[PDB]
Amino acid sequence: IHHHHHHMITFIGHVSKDVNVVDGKREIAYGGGVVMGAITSSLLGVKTKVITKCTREDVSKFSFLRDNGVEVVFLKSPRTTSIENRYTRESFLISAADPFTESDLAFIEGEAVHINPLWYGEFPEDLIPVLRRKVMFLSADAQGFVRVPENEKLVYRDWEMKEKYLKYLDLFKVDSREAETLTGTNDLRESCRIIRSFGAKIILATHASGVIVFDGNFYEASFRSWSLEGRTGRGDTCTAAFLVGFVFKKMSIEKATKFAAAVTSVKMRHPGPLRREDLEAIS
Repeated sequence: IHHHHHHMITFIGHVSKDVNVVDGKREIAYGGGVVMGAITSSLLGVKTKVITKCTREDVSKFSFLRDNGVEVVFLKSPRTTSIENRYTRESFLISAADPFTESDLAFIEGEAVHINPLWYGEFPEDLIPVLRRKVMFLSADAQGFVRVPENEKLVYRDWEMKEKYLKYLDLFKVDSREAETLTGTNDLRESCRIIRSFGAKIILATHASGVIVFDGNFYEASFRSWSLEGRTGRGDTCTAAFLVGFVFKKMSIEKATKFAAAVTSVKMRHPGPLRREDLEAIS
């Protein structure tokens, strides 16, 4: 049964009960960055596994993954992560599932692993070198290292030990807010230069209209959505599509960048994750 499939990806991250509150009204969604990413890679034709944590009670509320062929390991936790977005936007970590540990890493499978955390502390930075030993292609999302809970409010703080750990990642993903926090500039291109100087050999940077990938040179592609509703999940969709194109389909870095943008645009035509009905529109 296990470790017969190198041609696969594992995402590690907490699923989440997300609560959006817009001028009074509460709206509950089940997701967390891993859900969006894993559905994307699966639908794109890469066998996908997720390692997450939540309560036993909440397992069924995240059945969408398994109802789509994604293998999920729901590790035990007395709490489920829950984030309240109060809308400029403030986010609050109402509840936090337990952090990942070294023994949780035993469940990884495949040639690639994406560290996809929601808050700083979820995936301890000292597990990065450990995971590096086990996996051929290792990527992470900056959100897990710069979004720090301070009395439940999630605030952007620099990743103090970034220069110790960035060298162990084949790819590091940042959005616009995270990039300035790490670099001190809003020039996203210069942020890529700086972050590369801290040790990241490939950087994928998303902004509101597109993606910029940097390996010493820049590769850019734009994307579009139909409506506001379509934009949520943009970053995770783009990251996963890039990993599929680059690692699994063996596209050049340029073609993978364009592929990632195209996948993100087709998904942004509607709310929620990429659908089977969308795949036709990618090319």
